[PDB]
Order: sequence, then structure tokens, then C-alpha cells
Amino acid sequence: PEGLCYGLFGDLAFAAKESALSVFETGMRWFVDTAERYALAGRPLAELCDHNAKVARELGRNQVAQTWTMLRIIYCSSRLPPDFFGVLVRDMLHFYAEQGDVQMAVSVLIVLGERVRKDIDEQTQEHWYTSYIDLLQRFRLWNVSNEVVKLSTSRAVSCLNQASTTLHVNCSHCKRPMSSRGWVCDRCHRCASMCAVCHHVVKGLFVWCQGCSHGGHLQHIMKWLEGSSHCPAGCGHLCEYS
Amino acid sequence: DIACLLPVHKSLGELYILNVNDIQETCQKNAASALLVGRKDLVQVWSLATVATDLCLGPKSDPDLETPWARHPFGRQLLESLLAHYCRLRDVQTLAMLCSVFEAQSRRERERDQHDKNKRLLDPANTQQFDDFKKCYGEILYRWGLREKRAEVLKFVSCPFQCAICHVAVRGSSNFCLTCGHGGHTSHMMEWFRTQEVCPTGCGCHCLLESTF
Amino acid sequence: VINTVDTSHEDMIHDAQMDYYGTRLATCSSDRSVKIFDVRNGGQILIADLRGHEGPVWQVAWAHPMYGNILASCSYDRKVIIWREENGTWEKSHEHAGHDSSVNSVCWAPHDYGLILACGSSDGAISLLTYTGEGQWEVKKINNAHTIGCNAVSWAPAVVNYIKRFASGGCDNLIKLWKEEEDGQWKEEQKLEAHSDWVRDVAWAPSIGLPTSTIASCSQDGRVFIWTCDDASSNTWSPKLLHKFNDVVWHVSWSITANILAVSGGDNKVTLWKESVDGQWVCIS
Amino acid sequence: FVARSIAADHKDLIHDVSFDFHGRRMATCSSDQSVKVWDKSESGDWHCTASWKTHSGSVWRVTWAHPEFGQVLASCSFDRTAAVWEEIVQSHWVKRTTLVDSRTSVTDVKFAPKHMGLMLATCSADGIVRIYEAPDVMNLSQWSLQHEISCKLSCSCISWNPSSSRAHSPMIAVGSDDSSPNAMAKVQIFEYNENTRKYAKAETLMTVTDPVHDIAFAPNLGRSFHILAIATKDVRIFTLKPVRGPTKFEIHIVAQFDNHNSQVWRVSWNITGTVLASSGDDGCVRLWKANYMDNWKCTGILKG
Ligand SMILES: [Zn+2]
Ligand SMILES: [Zn+2]
Ligand SMILES: [Zn+2]
Ligand SMILES: [Zn+2]
Ligand SMILES: [Zn+2]
Ligand SMILES: [Zn+2]
Ligand SMILES: [Zn+2]
Repeated sequence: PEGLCYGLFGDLAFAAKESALSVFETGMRWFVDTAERYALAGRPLAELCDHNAKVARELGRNQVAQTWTMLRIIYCSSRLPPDFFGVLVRDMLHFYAEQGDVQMAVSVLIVLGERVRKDIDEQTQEHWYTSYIDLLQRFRLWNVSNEVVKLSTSRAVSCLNQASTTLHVNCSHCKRPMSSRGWVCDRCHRCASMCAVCHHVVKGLFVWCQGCSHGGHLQHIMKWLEGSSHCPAGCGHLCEYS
Repeated sequence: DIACLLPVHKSLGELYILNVNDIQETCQKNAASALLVGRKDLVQVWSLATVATDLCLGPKSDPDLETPWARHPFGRQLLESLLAHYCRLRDVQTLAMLCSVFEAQSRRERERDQHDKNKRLLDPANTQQFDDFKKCYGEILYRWGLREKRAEVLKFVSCPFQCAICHVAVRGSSNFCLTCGHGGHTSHMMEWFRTQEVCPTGCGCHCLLESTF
Repeated sequence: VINTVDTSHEDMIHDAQMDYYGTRLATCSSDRSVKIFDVRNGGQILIADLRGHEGPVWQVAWAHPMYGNILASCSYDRKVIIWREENGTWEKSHEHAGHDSSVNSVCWAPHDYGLILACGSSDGAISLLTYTGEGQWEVKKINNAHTIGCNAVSWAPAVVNYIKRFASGGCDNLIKLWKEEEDGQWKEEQKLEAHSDWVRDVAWAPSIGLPTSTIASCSQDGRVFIWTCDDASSNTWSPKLLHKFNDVVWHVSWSITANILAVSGGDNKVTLWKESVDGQWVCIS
Repeated sequence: FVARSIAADHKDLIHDVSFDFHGRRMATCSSDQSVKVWDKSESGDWHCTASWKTHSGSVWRVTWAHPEFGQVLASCSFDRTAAVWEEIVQSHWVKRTTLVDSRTSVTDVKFAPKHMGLMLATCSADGIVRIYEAPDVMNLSQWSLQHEISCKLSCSCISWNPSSSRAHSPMIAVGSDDSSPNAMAKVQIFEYNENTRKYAKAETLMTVTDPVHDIAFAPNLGRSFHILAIATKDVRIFTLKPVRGPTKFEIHIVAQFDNHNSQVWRVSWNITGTVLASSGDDGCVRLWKANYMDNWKCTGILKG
């Protein structure tokens, strides 16, 4: 006669025989902040390690911060053997992964790249990447998930983003497909990518209503729909009703 | 002279310091001294010790609060790997230095005892080896002539009257003449006998001649 | 650097050992004299010229400074003389004549064990001159230590009360390891037999805390072995032929960290040996 | 934890509550043949955005599907059916397929993990665990029964293995609430074998002989071994460590809690698979967590 289930954010619903529905709310705020404010690429290894360590120390994760600093010293340096710490780095990655902290393991894998990629097998790396991506998507952190996918050291995880994400656009006047890298119609010889607001060629981002088949610059359409409910091109369509 | 053949350095022994109160400062100075001598591996190891001996990584009494840094692969496993490498190199200097730096940080019931045994970056089941490391390095330092350094290192081993001048009670360091028996505070006799030669109480004993045998 | 020292002896030198602090050098020769130089700052100051032996002096052994400036000397004249320095002069301090043959080697025990000097004579007798203060020495002679005659004695480092052990190498083509019992009697415990000729010098490796006891022994034929004991409980020594020398090997000396061995032989050549990562001892010189 | 009550307004006892993938939505099924979907706003109050009659008999379990397949709900009931409900945009929920293969009451229904596609497993009271699949995720009205497994015991709870690793074969555990006097294992674990393309009984937990009311595989999330939580007269946690045909596991029990002092009805892991909540006849929720020494301990007692 009882029901029980945690939610994502630590809240817990518990319905039992009197039946009374109670949500025992609290958790993972550290995970959200950590995922949001690491930098995984675009800077040298030392800078990335110091930034991540500063994040971990600010959030109160002293062990994570010292791990980042230790990685910086180990990698970004009558000397120690070149592969002296590889076993220890692998053990640290496995230690963080086996306790549910897949975020730290994936971040270290991405930051280090090939320095540790060849030492961890592909299957475990893919498992960590997928677990971290699922955690990020649960918290609705799409930007961090896509950054991880783009910077993923595994080819299979990288290919997860290129599946059915290409749009085939056609000219309305000619009803024929357009070139894959174009902004002018092949047949009609008309700038079919004209913004409905500014009447300028939309070379980059194009937002398109599915009702009236009209659109334009993403910012321009956003502003117009913020200021009105009609189609900017003027087809009597309430594209975003109310 | 074959000081280059040995894994230990006399200059490093002169330059190393061991302050129990501050570990990060000692690690930083040791890394600087290693760079001055020219040991890149020692610089890396000392920086690793600087990071891994931070006071904010102190284990909690309750085992349920967090995983101790010793259980972290960058803790006990790191230290064991470094100790194994310098045991292969037979570097008594670095071994004793690490076993002192990581020991100064260390300064239901069965689970609590096991957690206490598991929260130390130095393995409790191998304290005899660490004490042997420290004793051998102390003997090496004494052989060099750095008695102060040897005494400083040996402090990390786990297993071990009124003044005739100021007329104040003497409880700390004191010098008492064997011939006559009058003394007091050490600094008082240090100042007094640098000029005079008889006992400061007027007994007439030539304490410097009859005590400094 | 090099600090060349002119011994000024009247005969060939047989040993030369500096002090624990590495400041004073004492040499012995067949001229029945022991000279103690001062080699500080690359100098040559003849501090003393000790002549009290009726025969050639074979080996000299400084004592730990914890017990003061003490030097021991063994000579062919069946006589062991201990020189202690006091008031700035080196003088004869103790006299031992308990052996009926030439005393070949003297090695002081580690300072933890106290002030004990072990002497090995050519008659197969080993005497340990324990010191109990007040200027008297008690001798616990290990009679019939070797069949033909003991050639060298080396002490085992203090490892954890204290169990006293030392290694003896005689003319019976073998190495004998000794330890004292609870009462005090010294009993042979394990016999080492790998040399095909006389064992001329056995030298223990100083401990640095490693759980591994190492012994370097040279022989009359020219064989130098490394006796490693990886497990103290097992007490099994596995000899490893360091090198085969075309002539006799006289002396073997370990480093302070026991990682470099100074093999000196009858071919008037000194070789420094360091153990490689592959487990094979390779010459450095 | 801070407790807050919700005005369920359910005519009978609430049998199951299931959060969605993102944690922002809820689905509660009761014995009044009604399933209610709750969506919370920025104010934090849970609003019942949908309430429709589903089945003829009491509805036992309601489970969510991964959002890539859309807002999809699967509910099993006493009428030997496991219906699949999809949301079409007001908030209208439509029945897609009624799964009528089971000849007896379907005790539990659970969606398979995302990496398998859209697969559904239903356990019936006659000992048959049926695993379905939708070949086209855009056509939820067509479900093809892939496998059916005879568990030789009255099934009461199932739990997929949420591991997304390619090193772990598909795995479904089946618990039984049968109370026969004879002592037989009440939990059977079936692993899909790629070579045979058929589910085979991999491991059997002989130590569990009491009736089982709920089983829950722990979210793998980077681990290498599988952790299973079992609800019985006590709370048991088993760790399944694969060894280097069905895979052989070194089954070790790592927890056995009788703090409920009564029958434990439900077990539910959190997102990280580190804290386990158990709800027993005492009406208390006990959160169990493991320290770094693998000593599972209670981190809180929660009462209605
Ligand atoms: Zn066109
Ligand atoms: Zn525009
Ligand atoms: Zn339009
Ligand atoms: Zn429109
Ligand atoms: Zn005074
Ligand atoms: Zn006086
Ligand atoms: Zn006096």
C-alpha cells in the first residue's frame, strides 16, 4: 500500500496507507555549479587545472581542488620517469568514477586528453561519458553536455551529436532543395534567406515558424515576437499564440 | 670526493628545514632548495607534498562524513609509490624527508579504529621502516656534521635551585659547577663567565677551569 | 676533487681508513707503525705515529665519535692494540693478546650495540672486546670460529631489544654468520658456502631501513658475491656472482647508502660497482 | 529533510509514485483506476495537470519513459493489461497500446533504459515476465513482444539494470512475493545474451527466501559492479561483481537492515545510486548510505 521514489533534485515522494501524498524535499547543487563553471578546453593545461581547482575550492571540495593542482604539477611541469604517475592518474579516475563522481573523471579525461586517454579503455571511457551526459541532461544543462560531447575523447560519444541534426531547406518560390552551404536559391536566383524583419540576408542563424513558413534572424524574430504576436512577414498568423 | 655518486646531497641536507608548525612553508623551501641544487624530481615531489599536505585536508573523526585523503589515490598510494621509487634509488634523504613531512601532519569502536588507521597518509603498519629511514638519515647528517639537522629530523620519529647571579628561581636550562655547586640560568653564566673567571657567588671556584673539562 | 696523501711509511700500506666525521685519516703499513693524519681542507698534518706492534699491521678501524676518538689496530704479532686520544695526543690505551695467530681484521660494532670490537685471527678464534666503562675490557672469545683461520669480520647494522649479528669470513672457503643468545653466548646460526678459495673479506651492507640484508664477500680465487636476504624471517641468503676477477680480490667496501661497492683486488686495481635496474652489478669505474 | 504534504484527492490508496526523467513531473496511480500527472511550477507547488481513468481494476505501477520518446507513461493494473499513455498538446493524454498478452494480473511495469531504445518489461502473477519493444519510436501504437520469460514464481517486482556501459549485457531482475512454506529463492536475475538473442537466468539469489515486494538496481553511474536493493521483511543490498553464456557474478550481501521491524514494501535509489530509501509497514522512510568502508548506514528517518 506504499509508494516511494526520489526525484532528481533530492526530493522524495512517499505515499503510504492513511493515502497521503507527501514529498520529502531536501543536494546536487554542487554538481550543477561544478558542471557550469569548469573550463575544459581553449586554455593551456596549467590554466585549466588552476581554474578547476579554484572552482572546487570555492565550492568547498578541497580534495577535488588538490587533485586538480596535483594533475597540473604532474603533467604541466635526473627527473622522474615519464610515465611514473600514469597508473596513479588512472586509479584516481577510477576512484572518482566508482563513487558516482563521474563528473570529475570526465572533466579530468577531457582536460588531460591524450595524456591519459590511451591508458583508460574505450568501453569504460564511453560509460563515464554517457553517465555524465545523462546527469547533465537530467539537470537540463544542455550547454555543458554538448561541450562534453564536442570535447569527448571517444569517437562514439563525439558521433552522438551528428545524428540527424542536419536540416534540408528548400526555396518556397521554387519548391526545390537548396545548396548545403548556400544563402541564395539555385533556380529562382532569389535571396530566399531574407529576414522577415530587417529584409537582409540571413547567412547564419535562421529561426523558422512551422505554421506560416516564415522567419528570419534569431534575434530579430525574438524581439518581434516579444513586441507582437503576429508574423513579421505579415501572413495573418499568430505564430506564438498569446 | 664521490658526493655525486651517492643519491644524497650534503648541500640539500644543509638547505632542508623541518618545521612541525608549518608544513607548506617547509615544503616550499625544500622545493626551492632542490631547484637550487638541480634535482627536478625532488622539485616535483616537494611540490606534490606541498599540495598533498595542506591543512584543509585533515581527516574527520567520523568516518561517515567524507572519504579521507589517505584513501584517495593521490594520498597513501602516491606516498607509497614515491617511497618505493626512492627506495629503489636508495635515497635515504628524500625518504626521511617525506616520512617526516607526512608524519608532522598526522601530529562502532572497531570501525572508528579502522578509520583512524585508514586516514593516515603514512601506513601505520610500516612505522618501523619510516623510523629506520629517519634514524639512518640522522646518522648521515651526524656524519656530515649537522647535529642540529640530525636532531631536527629525529624529532619526527614515533618511537623515542636559584641563580647565583639574578637570584631568581631556575627551572629551565641551567649550568651548575661540579667543583663548587653554584649556578643558575644558562644565559646568566654565559654573560658572567665571558668576563669574570670565579664563581659569581664569591666562593672563589675557578668554575671555567674546573668544570669545562 | 682529489686529496693525495703521502703516507711517509717505510713499507707498503695495508689499510687506510678515515674517521667517522671524515676529517682524520689513519693508515697502517708493514713498518710496524700506524700514522693518523689530518686531511681537513686537503691538508697533511701528522697528528701521531703510533708504534706499539711487533709485527706488520693489517687493518685499522676507527670507532664511533659517540665514544670518543678511539682507533683499533690488528697486527701479525698476535696483538690487538686500541689507541684512544686524550688531551690532544694519541696514546696506547688497551692491550689485547688473546689470539695465538695473526689478527687479520677488526670491525667495531654499531654504536647502538655499545663499544664492541670484533677481532678475527688466523687461528680460527674470534674475540669481542666489549667495553663496560672505567677502562677495562671483557673478552668473549669465539674459539674455533673457523677451521683454518678467520680472515675478516663485519658487523650487521642495528635492526629492530637488540639482536647482535656479525659476519665472519675464514680460510675454510666459507662465510659464517654469528648471533649472540639471550644469555650472551655467541652461536653460529647459518653457514654460507659458495667460494672456491679463501674468503678474504666479508663486508655487510649498511642498512637504510630497507627490509633486505646484503653481504658482499670476496675470495682468494677472485669471486665476489652479493648475499641478499629479501625476507628476514626466511633467513635464506642467495649468492649472486658480482664478477669474476682474473686475480685475487682483497677488500670490498659498501657506501653509506649501500648502493656502491668498492671492490679492490690483487691486480692493483680499484673498481666501483653499482647495481643496475636489471639486477646485474655493473662497474662504474 | 523538510516534509510537505500534497492534496492527492485520490479516491483510494496510492499504489505507486514515479518522477519523470528530469524530476520536474510526477505520476501517481491509485486503486481508483485513476492516474494523475503532477507538474510543479516556479512556486514549488505540485499541480495535478491531468487526471484520467485508465483501467478496470486497481492500477499497481506507473512508470515514465525517456523524454526523447516524448512524455510517455506506462501503467499496469489488475485487469491483466499494461497500457502506454502519450501526451499530445492543452495537456491531453491518449492511450497508445493496451498490452493484453498477460493472462493474469500484471504486478509491475518498467521501461528499459534509454540505450536499449523504447523497450518495456511487464511481470505477471503467473510467473511470466514479458519484454516488449517499439521498432519505430515515432509509432507508439505498435508494440512487438520480443521475449517472454517464465520465472516459475508469482512475480511482484522487476528492475532493469540502468548501466549504460557496453561491457554490461542487458540485465533484468525479477522478485517474487509468493509466501510458500518451502524455502526457494525469491529473486531471479536474467541477462540478455547477444549470441543466443534470448534472456537467460544468469544469477539467482538463494539467500532471499522471504517474499519480495520491491527490487531496484542501483544507478551504475561509472561503477564496474552492479548493486541490487531488495525489499523484504528486512532491507538487503547485494553487489553483483562480474568475473572476467551468461556472466557469472560474485554475489556478496553488503547490507541487511531490520530497522523497519516490519515488512518493507518499496525501495528506491537516488540519481547517483548512493542513498537508498526504504518504506516499510512502520510508515517511515529510512535513507541508507555507504561510507568509504562499504559499511551501509542510515542517514535519516523520515515520517509522514
Ligand atoms: Zn527557388
Ligand atoms: Zn533580420
Ligand atoms: Zn508568416
Ligand atoms: Zn507562423
Ligand atoms: Zn639566573
Ligand atoms: Zn661556586
Ligand atoms: Zn665552581
